[PDB]
Amino acid sequence: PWIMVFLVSMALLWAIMTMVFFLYQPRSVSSAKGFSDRTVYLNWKW
Amino acid sequence: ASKRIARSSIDWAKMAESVPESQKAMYNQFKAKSDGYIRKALSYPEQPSPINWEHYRKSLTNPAMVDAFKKQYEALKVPYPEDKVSSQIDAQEAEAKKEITKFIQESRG
Repeated sequence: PWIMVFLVSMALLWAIMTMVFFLYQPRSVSSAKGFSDRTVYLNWKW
Repeated sequence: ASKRIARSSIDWAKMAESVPESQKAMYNQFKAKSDGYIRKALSYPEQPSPINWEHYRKSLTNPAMVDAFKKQYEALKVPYPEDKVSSQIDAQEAEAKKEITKFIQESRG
């Protein structure tokens, strides 16, 4: 049954591929230190 | 007099509490250049030396010239100089008010 073995093995290898694809830890370490310098004071007239 | 020349100024203490140094380094000029207009204000009074007409009456045989010069000095009064920068400063003030209103609105947002 080499044809069914080939099809089941490749379907399982693709299933393992899409299991690993969603195996990640989303690290929300987006620091907001840029806003400490984004604000600019109003320029005067000289 | 010497009121609005010798014995008056603007409070610089609240001025230095906002300026972000390198952003407003012209304040270092503004505190200094206006100080030049204070330095010449150390000089230049209204009457720098009153004229002792009695001394010239005693030192001259004919005091009629002294009385004539005293009358001419009293008959001449210099008024305050003309100004044409007031409207320019008012226009700059109005533009500053509009920009401050816009900046306050952006700060509120």
